[PDB]
Amino acid sequence: LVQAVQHVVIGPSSLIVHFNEVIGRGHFGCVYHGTLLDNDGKKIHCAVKSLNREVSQFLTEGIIMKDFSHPNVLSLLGICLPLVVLPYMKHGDLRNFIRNETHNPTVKDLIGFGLQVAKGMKYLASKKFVHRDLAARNCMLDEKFTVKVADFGLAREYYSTGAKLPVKWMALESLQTQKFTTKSDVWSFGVLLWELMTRGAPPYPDVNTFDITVYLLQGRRLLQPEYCPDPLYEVMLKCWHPKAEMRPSFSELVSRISAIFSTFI
Ligand SMILES: COc1cc2c(Oc3ccc(NC(=O)C4(C(=O)Nc5ccc(F)cc5)CC4)cc3F)ccnc2cc1OCCCN1CCOCC1
Ligand SMILES: [Cl-]
Repeated sequence: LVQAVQHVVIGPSSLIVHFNEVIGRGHFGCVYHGTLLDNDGKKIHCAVKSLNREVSQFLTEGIIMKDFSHPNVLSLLGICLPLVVLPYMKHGDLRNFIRNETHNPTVKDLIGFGLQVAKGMKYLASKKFVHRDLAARNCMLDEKFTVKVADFGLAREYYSTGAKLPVKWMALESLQTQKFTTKSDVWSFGVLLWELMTRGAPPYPDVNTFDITVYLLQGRRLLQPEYCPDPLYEVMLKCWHPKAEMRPSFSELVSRISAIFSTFI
């Protein structure tokens, strides 16, 4: 842990945290605007993730990130003895971007964001990593409109054994056994595409949190969104297959969505 922290350790001298500017705050964590300095003295706008007051939990979260080098996965700039330094994402979380009525992305752009999460998840599934909390709320969007798959971790109504669970994003086997696999990230990815094609509408509004397991066993799935092309809805239904082995891999997801995306001007 600390041998790895020391590899990505940032000097307090190199980082200025703007405590006067909070991008957001939860009970466990807080996110500030920040300026990171390189050896040439150039300034890097960043986000400083801090604990309000479980210290090793925070540092493990940031240490897992050090292994992730992909354009569709959020990177760690470093740890400062503690504060976790992340690259600043000009557009915030994906759900909030798509939910803005004045933003007008085309059906192709929304599919394009869906292909980006799929590419990132492919890379993660390759590294044997299981996300556990895939949702549009945990996908970041940078200046060049590049989706970065992330997790607000400690800094994170959509969540209900101490388990704080995102039940509406969860696979049948995960809701019934609290065990997660890459195949269960595929289910959540299906819910993520539904979210994108509805432009941040809440999944299963009419449905309660706890009751979601019996809703699904009745043979119910999210309806086809209005912007959603038919082949893309077929993809979503493959993600929500009750048996895990029948769900498309993320590699097949990149494939099928690349072919749907490529049919638009
Ligand atoms: C809420 O708004 C923002 C939040 C940001 C942010 O938050 C975090 C995201 C993820 C982590 N993750 C983590 O700390 C970890 C993680 O992500 N691990 C992880 C896990 C799996 C994976 F695949 C990749 C990474 C837990 C360690 C930590 C963060 F602090 C990081 C960087 N830039 C941000 C910009 C934001 O708005 C910009 C301003 C937008 N304005 C425009 C409109 O007006 C008002 C809003
Ligand atoms: Cl159809």
